[PDB]
Amino acid sequence: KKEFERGVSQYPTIGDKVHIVTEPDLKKIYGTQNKKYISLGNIASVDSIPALVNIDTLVTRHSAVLGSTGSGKSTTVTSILQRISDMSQFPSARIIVFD
Amino acid sequence: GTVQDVNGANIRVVLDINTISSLKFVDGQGYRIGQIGSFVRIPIGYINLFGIVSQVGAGAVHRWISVQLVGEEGIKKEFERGVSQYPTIGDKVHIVTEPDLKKIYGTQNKKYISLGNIASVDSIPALVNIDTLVTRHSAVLGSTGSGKSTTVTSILQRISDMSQFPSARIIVFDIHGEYAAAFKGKAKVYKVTPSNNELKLSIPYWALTCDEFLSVAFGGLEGSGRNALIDKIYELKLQTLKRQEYEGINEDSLTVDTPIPFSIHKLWFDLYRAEISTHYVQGSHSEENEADSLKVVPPYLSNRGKNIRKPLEGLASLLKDPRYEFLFNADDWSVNLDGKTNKDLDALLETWVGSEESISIFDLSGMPSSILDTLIGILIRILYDSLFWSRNQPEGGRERPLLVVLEEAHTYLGKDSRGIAIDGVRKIVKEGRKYGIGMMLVSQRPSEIDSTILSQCGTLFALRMNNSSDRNHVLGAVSDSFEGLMGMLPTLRTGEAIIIGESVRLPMRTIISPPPFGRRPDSLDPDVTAKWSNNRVQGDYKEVLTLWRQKKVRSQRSIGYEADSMTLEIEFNHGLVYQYYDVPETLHTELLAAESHGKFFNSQIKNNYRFSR
Amino acid sequence: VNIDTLVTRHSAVLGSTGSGKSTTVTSILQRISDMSQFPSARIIVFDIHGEYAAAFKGKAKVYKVTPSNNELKLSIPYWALTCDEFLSVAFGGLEGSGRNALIDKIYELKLQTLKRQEYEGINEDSLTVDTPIPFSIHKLWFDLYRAEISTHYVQGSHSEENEALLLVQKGDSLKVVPPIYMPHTQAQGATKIYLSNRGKNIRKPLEGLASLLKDPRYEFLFNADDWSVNLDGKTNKDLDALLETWVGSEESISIFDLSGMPSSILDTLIGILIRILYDSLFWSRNQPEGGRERPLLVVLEEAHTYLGKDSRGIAIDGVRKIVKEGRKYGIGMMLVSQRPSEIDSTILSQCGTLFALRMNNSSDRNHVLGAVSDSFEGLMGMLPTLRTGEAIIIGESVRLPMRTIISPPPFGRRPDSLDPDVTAKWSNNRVQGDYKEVLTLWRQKKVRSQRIVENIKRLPVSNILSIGYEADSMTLEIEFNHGLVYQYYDVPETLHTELLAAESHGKFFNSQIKNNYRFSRI
Amino acid sequence: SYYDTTQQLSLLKHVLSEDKRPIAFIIAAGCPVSIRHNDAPLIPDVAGLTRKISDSFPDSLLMKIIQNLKTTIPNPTIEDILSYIRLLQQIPMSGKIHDVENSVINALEESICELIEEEVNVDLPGNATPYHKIAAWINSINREHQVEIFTTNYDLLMEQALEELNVPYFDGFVGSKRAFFDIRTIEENKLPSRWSKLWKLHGSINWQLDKQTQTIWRGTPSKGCSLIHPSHMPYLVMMDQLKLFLNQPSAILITCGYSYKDQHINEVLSQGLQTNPNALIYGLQYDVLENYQEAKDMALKRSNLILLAKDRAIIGKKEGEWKPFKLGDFQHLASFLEEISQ
Repeated sequence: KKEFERGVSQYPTIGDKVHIVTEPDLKKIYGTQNKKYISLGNIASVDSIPALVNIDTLVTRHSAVLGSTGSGKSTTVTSILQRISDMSQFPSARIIVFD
Repeated sequence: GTVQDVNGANIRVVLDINTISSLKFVDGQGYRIGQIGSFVRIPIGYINLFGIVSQVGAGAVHRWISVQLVGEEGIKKEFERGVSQYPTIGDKVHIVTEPDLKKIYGTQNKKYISLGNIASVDSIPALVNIDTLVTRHSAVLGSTGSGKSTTVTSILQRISDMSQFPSARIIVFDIHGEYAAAFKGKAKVYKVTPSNNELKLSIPYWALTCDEFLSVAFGGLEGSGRNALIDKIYELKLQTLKRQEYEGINEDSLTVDTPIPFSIHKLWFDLYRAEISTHYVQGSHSEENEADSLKVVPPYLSNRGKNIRKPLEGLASLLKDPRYEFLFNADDWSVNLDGKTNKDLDALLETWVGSEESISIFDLSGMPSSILDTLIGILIRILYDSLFWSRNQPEGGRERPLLVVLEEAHTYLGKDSRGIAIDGVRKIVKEGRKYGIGMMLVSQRPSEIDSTILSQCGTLFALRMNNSSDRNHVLGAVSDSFEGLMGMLPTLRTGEAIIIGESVRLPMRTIISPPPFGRRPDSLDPDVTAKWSNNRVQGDYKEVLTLWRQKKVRSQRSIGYEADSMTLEIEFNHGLVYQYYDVPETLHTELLAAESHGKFFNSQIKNNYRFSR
Repeated sequence: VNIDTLVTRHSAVLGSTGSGKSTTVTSILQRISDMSQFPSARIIVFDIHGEYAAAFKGKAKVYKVTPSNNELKLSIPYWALTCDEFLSVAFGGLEGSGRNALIDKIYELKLQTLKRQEYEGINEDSLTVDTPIPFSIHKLWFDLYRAEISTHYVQGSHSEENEALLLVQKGDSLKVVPPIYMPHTQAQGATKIYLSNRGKNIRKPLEGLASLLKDPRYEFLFNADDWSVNLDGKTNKDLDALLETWVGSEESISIFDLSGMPSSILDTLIGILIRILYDSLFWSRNQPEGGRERPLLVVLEEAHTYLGKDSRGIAIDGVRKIVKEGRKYGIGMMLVSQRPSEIDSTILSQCGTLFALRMNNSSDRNHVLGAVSDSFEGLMGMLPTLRTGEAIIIGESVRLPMRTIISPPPFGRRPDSLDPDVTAKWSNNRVQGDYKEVLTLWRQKKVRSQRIVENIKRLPVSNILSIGYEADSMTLEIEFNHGLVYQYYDVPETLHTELLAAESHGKFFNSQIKNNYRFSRI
Repeated sequence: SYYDTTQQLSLLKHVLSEDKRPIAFIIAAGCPVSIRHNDAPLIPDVAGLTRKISDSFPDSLLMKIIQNLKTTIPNPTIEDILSYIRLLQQIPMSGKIHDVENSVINALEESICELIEEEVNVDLPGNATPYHKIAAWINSINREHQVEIFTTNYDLLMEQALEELNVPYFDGFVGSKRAFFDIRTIEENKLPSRWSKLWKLHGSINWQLDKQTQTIWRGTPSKGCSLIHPSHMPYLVMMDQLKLFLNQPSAILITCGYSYKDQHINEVLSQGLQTNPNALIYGLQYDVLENYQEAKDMALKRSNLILLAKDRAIIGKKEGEWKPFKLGDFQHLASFLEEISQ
């Protein structure tokens, strides 16, 4: 009942039971209490769950946006920049774009 | 679970217990039915034939498992590799319980050091002989998300106990400078521009070989310029020998690789005066016909002009670059105009590998990426030559061995890397087996490292590796493959590790015991949300412009204070220093009387006055 | 186990690092070369890590790089090489006209040497560069380096008699010191001096060769003790003495300890040794000293580093030639490796006998299974679970593939490399060091200090095998096992006088003298 | 040294979550006293009943009997005094030692049995009782082997709670008016999977003796004709079935409120544990661990039982203590069972 962490502890054995994941469990997996993470969208399956992405590591580690020209990468980049530079939550944003 | 097959090196079982399968407990301890990481035991008369489980389910044919034989016991002696007789039908295969595992994981040698706790039960130790860990080689491979810094630092700190390792010597070639907080007072810190408690790393360039000088300073001269440089170097070495007598050095056996200082600022001054000034009288190029050395400023045309004007200009620019201060402007090795320094290279060696501490942290974080490979090669070669040429004395690498750790080595030890560092690493791997010099590789992309160099490492530290290319590349370099341990790689929790090699009697997928609180490696990265959450205050870019023009990081401007200077100062953890300006002294006086040391600071002094970190 | 097929049809020993293959090889070699049963044995071992010298204390000659007490010094004269191998060793394989110039110089020097010193059956007509005739290398370097830098006094003609030397540095041939010449300047007022007009483009290779000559790491190549060449082309000894010392000594086993050699030329030197041995035992196949009347066996260690699939070295050609042609001229082979997947399949398939020890991974087992000609399903499935020291003999030298336990070697003959011990050195208390002394040694490029006592007479007796001391120098000399000799400096007479009168030889040494006085291993 | 509660709890949940291993229950007086309708407990234990009998009953003549019992035995309880009275009534001229008529002792025994029968009979409170919760847990899992329940009490709370949730149970007797005891059906042991059986070791209040052929039967609760006798052949019918079930391979038995004071039951449990290496019994000791030395002796002698208390625990014949176990009480055990059920 602590959280969801990567890395297994003990592998299963033959005859075990496998179960389908229900939307509350998906919320338990994709939901986190850390305040650094910000919402960028929703999961493909259900729109209720928000897509929480770290912002500090995204800016500082590195980033990249790769996709075809017909996939609307420009709109995605515009949305990402608008969400990152929101004045209410980040009034000191500093972004340079070489269009 | 009774064995009903013998197939060379993989037996198959047919369990008869109807549905036990519920943590079958023996003598108050709950053992499980054959799991992935469990151990097997097939009794045949008097000797105990043990095993390790690899695969469970229909992959063995359900009631069939894929057991893998590893070893067996003699006449109650110990855990021995090499079985006497593979079991046949009729005997029930039992399991290795906790005391049996302790006996299997028990060692009689005191050189063995307990590195942690088994994942199965948190009591059994991982007895690891540290002679094998230092003497042969090491390698750390895994994903960055598995917590490599924590495990590496824990291993290094446990290896460096003053009571257990009084003759330790550890050098970590960390590139990010993330280990300062890891061992704050247990290790020296060597940077380019230290602040409070770190020594400043300094490299004498004249102590390196001629080829390294050509590569780093001359920029790779090979034609007439290189030969002119050779002539100048030989003449300068002879002049240094004549001007000042050096023990064991004369004009008879002055070699090119002689580590005796020679004037380089004066060399640049000569190479500039021979191609800049104009001869007063034509026909002759006398030195009296002019129509500083430490200073880089240089004063018919001279007929002795060279064709290495571009390398000379590059050298002059490097001489003024602040990043080359640790390269050409060493404090005690500052070469005078006549080639005279306050100290010698023996002082450098004593400061590096002779300190009172056991672990020394050398950080190349501020180094330019232009010649970093050459710098790494120079450092490794200097250490190897210093501890090999003096290896007959008890101060060499043999009588007090050394362990150098190189991180992110997949960029310098690639398949097609042709630098000087890789040559030194190969020389170490091929010679230091007698010279007692250890090496440990740290990386997060094992698929790029050369196969043969990784294959020469004794013991590996396997963390979680999700991508299958890394798993294939690692399996290509391990010769004891157990599917129980080979397949558990991508599901390792953040902190666990798989240790395989000569440092462990049996392949242990144990838990890297966390270092004590307060010693957790972490680089001081900025906080994105904290920095971007504060409201917008007015700025002063004039100071930024002044600093940029001056190329200076020092501005012109515990609760200390100075009422004359009106600069209230509050200090944070980890040695951070702040200088809040335009603060009336009454505010800081009230703050000192506020609570104890906080609150008031964030309440009013945090975001009302210009600060300076 | 048959022994004629074991030698004539070659063999191979494969296993894991933990399987103790060294003990098995040592036991096999000791059993085959028994004095009582085989008085005329002949074995050559290409030891790489030097872990076989310890096993054979006084039963075999050892040719190391740096002798200490009783081992000899390995030395391969450079004039015994061929032109191509000499080029690949010294210059690194020049391809331009410099190769032609060097070949011409070698031919000229060899012709001059033949003129000066009479040689049997060799004249100006039957002389080739391949012919092993001694010649000076320092003279060649001096000539070629002076013919590229020194400037002629008079322009137009650049003969040697027009040496424009500023006077000072005459230069020496035996030494690496080059002569100095006045700079070229044809301007008015002063004399017109012109540089040499015949200088080739071999300045950098000649500088490299000079560096190699000055390097102490190549003493075995360029400074052979009894085969050093004077400027006139004369040597103290000949190649017959070298051949007799190699494959004609009274000892049955000769071991080459190649641990101290440079790592960049080990393959080339192994190829050189293989070629020399094969030619020597091939061209004299009728005499009683030849291979036919006394078959020879070659043991190669760590064969996976040189017999790879795409190896471009020279040793692979020699190994292939031996494997293909030794059945007729009587030259065996025995490959030892801990990584069978790296050895060339076309080479591993031609080995008559396989000694399969325990193998851990699957690649090696698969390669061994693919490279075998007599397989029993019962035994071959037992490979990953073989006891230490136990082997599965398979091949043409046995009637049936049988699983044996190799007889252990006698006591005091267990192979063990003298690797420095981590625990002892790391656990000792740190002491002060001499930074100035180590810096001076590094600058000098020498391994012997100045304060080493010369000829201390020792006396018989962790263990201590001998003890020596001097009252004039007050330096103690204690001799341990394995040939180790130490020299502690500045010791009072009281300490060693009490030690000599102690109950035993040790303990008190570790109690008081072990870690208080500066020492120097010799 | 220290035993972690979490691992033991997880193992207990795992074994309870499997329907392959048959389960048994031991309900002593400690469970019934844990439920209180008023501020005081609804039914006091044997000590409380003995105190009430002593305070309710010259009185010196009666107290001489307790003095005689205390002469060779410790502080007697209701069972000890009942056994002494029965033994005295076995011999006709046995009251001459106390010199109290020839039927006063029998009248006192009748008064005692009337008092205990009137006191023990009480209706269960609302559905918050742990008994109803256990009965609900019974139907939670469709076990292929029925769970057995053994009770050392006298009341009728168990069957009331079980029938309140419509779960079948069987106590050996068959019938609606006379409930004639059957031995053939018990010996055959051929019952449906959904049929569970509840076995009364010490008897119940509805049990009555018809005299004549000394045949026991149950029905409407009457006065006087009761078989409350703990030990005083139905008792062998209890014991042989219990022993036979203990020897079944891979069998689990849980107990609560049992203080190990019953020597014969302890001896039977030890014999079954020694006989069957695959047997397993979990002892949930109450109060402190030091209160039951016989429990320590059994744990040392028999390694197939685990005893846990609120402060100390012994697992696998190894003394120890927790590393900071509410499951000792019946309420927490029932809560554990129900949260497993959900």
